[PDB]
Amino acid sequence: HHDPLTGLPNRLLFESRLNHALDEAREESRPGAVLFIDLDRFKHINDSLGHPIGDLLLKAIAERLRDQLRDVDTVARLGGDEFIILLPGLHQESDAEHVARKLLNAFTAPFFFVSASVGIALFPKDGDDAPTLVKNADAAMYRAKSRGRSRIEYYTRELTYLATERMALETELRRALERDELQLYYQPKLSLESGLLVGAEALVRWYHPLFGEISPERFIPLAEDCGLILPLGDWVLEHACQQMGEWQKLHAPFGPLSVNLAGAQLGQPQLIERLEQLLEQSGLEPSRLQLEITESFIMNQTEEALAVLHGLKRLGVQLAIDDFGTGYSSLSYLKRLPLDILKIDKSFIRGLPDDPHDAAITRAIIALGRSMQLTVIAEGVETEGQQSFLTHEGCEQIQGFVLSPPLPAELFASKFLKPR
Amino acid sequence: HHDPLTGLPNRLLFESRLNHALDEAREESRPGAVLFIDLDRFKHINDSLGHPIGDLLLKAIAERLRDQLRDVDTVARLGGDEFIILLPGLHQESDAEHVARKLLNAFTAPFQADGHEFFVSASVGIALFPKDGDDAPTLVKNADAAMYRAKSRGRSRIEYYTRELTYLATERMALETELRRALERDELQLYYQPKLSLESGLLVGAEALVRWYHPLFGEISPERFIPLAEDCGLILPLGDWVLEHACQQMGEWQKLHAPFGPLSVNLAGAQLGQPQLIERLEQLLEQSGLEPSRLQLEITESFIMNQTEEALAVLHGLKRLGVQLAIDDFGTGYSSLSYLKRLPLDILKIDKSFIRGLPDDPHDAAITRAIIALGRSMQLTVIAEGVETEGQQSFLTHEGCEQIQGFVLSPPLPAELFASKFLKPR
Ligand SMILES: Nc1nc2c(ncn2[C@@H]2O[C@H](COP(=O)(O)OP(=O)(O)OP(=O)(O)O)[C@@H](O)[C@H]2O)c(=O)[nH]1
Ligand SMILES: Nc1nc2c(ncn2[C@@H]2O[C@H](COP(=O)(O)OP(=O)(O)OP(=O)(O)O)[C@@H](O)[C@H]2O)c(=O)[nH]1
Ligand SMILES: [Ca+2]
Ligand SMILES: [Ca+2]
Ligand SMILES: [Ca+2]
Ligand SMILES: [Ca+2]
Ligand SMILES: [Ca+2]
Repeated sequence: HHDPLTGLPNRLLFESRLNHALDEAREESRPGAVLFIDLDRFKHINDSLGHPIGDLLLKAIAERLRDQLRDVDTVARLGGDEFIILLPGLHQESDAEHVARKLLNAFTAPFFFVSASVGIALFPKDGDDAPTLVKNADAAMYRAKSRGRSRIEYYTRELTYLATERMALETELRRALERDELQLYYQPKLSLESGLLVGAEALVRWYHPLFGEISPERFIPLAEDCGLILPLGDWVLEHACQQMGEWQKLHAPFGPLSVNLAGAQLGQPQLIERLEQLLEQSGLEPSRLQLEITESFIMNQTEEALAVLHGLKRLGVQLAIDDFGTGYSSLSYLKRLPLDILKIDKSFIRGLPDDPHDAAITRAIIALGRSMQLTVIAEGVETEGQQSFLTHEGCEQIQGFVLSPPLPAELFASKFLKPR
Repeated sequence: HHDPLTGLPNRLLFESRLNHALDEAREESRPGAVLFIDLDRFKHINDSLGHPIGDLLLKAIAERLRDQLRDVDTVARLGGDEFIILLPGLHQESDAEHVARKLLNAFTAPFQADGHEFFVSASVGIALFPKDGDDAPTLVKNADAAMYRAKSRGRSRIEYYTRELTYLATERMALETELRRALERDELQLYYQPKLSLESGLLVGAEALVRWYHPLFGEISPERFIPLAEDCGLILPLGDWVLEHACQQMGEWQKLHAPFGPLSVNLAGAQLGQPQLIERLEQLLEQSGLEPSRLQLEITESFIMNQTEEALAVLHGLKRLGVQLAIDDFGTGYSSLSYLKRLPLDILKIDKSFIRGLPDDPHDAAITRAIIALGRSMQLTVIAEGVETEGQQSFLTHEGCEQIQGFVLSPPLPAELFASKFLKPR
């Protein structure tokens, strides 16, 4: 009746408790919460460290989850790396919030560091029976996966379908290449000192007849999830290289071409040798290619990236840290990284210049970047006012809608490139 | 001859069965084991659920351990929340390890008391015979020490005996009593370290640092006795003592000498958890006739970046009083630039690790140069800590570091000596 490994109640027992909780709810109009907790990227840990460590980490997390709740509450392992939590007898519906953060914050400390995404389903608001509530909380949890990770999300009518949609995309992504469904769009970069074009970024567009245009931000995670990141990443790299190689012949220089590089790709053994090859074929000087690695990966409290990163520098490729400013980071480790560029996350820029918090952190990032001799570029710049603000504050480069949204090669060349 | 409540054999009966086993062990030349099991944080269980439940829990625990062992094996209640176990016949010492874990995993599942089920844990010490002793008392003693070791190296764990374990266990107990006494007899002492400004060259304040000398043990370092306090629940009493005395002295100094900057005091993580902190702090200031502006509370980064929603609201409350807030040991590990701004900080203290390498080390320079730029941008009074050499102070000045603190200025001084060395008349 209890999970042997963790000693926690099983799915069955839980649903018995939830029923009593539901009776309690309708008898004494006292709302409740069902939280679904799934661990962030646990396979990589099982492979990286082996079951021995895994089975242990689960026991540890189990305990720490219990130590965060009251005796009235219930914590169960639902199977796999998934814990379902029952908060009955909430005085107010908003209480589930404070208890959610506690649970999420239990993971901030170490155990070996792991993370988890939480989905909240309130009752009876979001369901009046066990299967429905469990099903919804899960759907919420998936939305936390959808929106980055290591976060909590609430259930909303729509996001049950959004969850099953993402699942569908994973299988279709396998056919993406066979069908001519992948494209590269290009976005210009602007330096504020001068008024000149200083480079561009390649973005991956995936089209599907059922689901329409899929966004790059949502595309890569999917490719990672279904283990196609390598094959797809290679396709993206090569086509980026090809495009730059072509432009070098039919158009005047505008700087380097930028591309997102997934951690999984950084983990490959033949990457550096692969890139050499690709750069040679297109007749490209290595520095003409810029690889963007997202901060959250680099700052996973495990400096496994250094080794490879230096190789890429010895190759001559430019390295940029992407989506910087959010979450946790290490200043010590930030300097040890051979980076040329630091990209300011959109979130902080979208608020410029009105919001003082965003403005405050933008300055901090700007000043931090110059101290560590890194070129600072702001991404998501949407208004002339933001550009002006960033210009005074001494941001070096901008990228976003003020200049141009992503464009197809032809339109991009047509609009921004000159002859030579 | 049996524990009434649990139905388990008491220590007298256990002793005879241990003695008999020892006899067989000598002749037959066979190894054995005595295991000491002490429930983990069971006081909290009684506090939150009450004896009636705790008794049922003990009864439940006792019965589950019984099931985990052979017939030749015997489980006994030594007394309180402590159980003791004997493994008479072992093929080899390796076998004891195996049996120890069995008993651990028995605490994995929760235990059933009335309607509910609660999880309890335990620490386990192991003593082998005749390796670790050939008589009952020393085997129990040594097995107990290992339990205390398991108790100190963490919990819900197992530990084997080692020659040095007994002393460590007693010392830890002694230091507790001595701390408890010192705290209760005002036998701790505050030392004071000056802070200088590089922008001017005049005093900018001072830090109050807790010291503890004991003739029998000598100077007990804070690194040693603060965890002790945290472990045996004396940190709240300690922090309160530190605050009051830190205030008193400053107040007294407000009258006697002239204003020389504010006084900084470290605020342990748990002190922030105190619900009455703000109420209590205000009184402390009022009593000493100290403007809140005169007092600064230093809080370690590692803790503040681990903070919750309850912590940020308090930090505001502390500012509402007018006291200054400072982030201590800054830049070492992983932190959040986003969360750093939302804090109403006034001061930023650069960790001693980055400043002790100045200026020869290239990395430590880059980071120190970064932290200054960071603090400046956020409008935070940046201050170097642990400044030892002149070359280090030089560097910090050419790199725009506002304030400074360390041996280069002066080591922590006793009150009289401080007042006589850095303090001028009202
Ligand atoms: N060590 C251990 N691993 C388990 C256990 N149960 C499930 N897992 C692992 O948990 C992983 C589940 O991964 P998913 O939830 O599919 O995806 P993920 O790798 O966690 O990454 P996300 O998609 O971010 O959740 C699998 O690799 C399982 O082998 C267990 O009892 N012990
Ligand atoms: N209900 C009940 N409680 C008992 C009995 N005997 C001892 N206890 C409790 O067991 C607790 C023993 O606490 P300690 O061993 O001093 O420390 P702890 O709180 O267990 O924490 P540790 O440092 O991990 O041992 C006390 O709070 C006692 O009240 C008993 O017969 N019945
Ligand atoms: Ca998972
Ligand atoms: Ca899962
Ligand atoms: Ca990017
Ligand atoms: Ca105990
Ligand atoms: Ca300090």
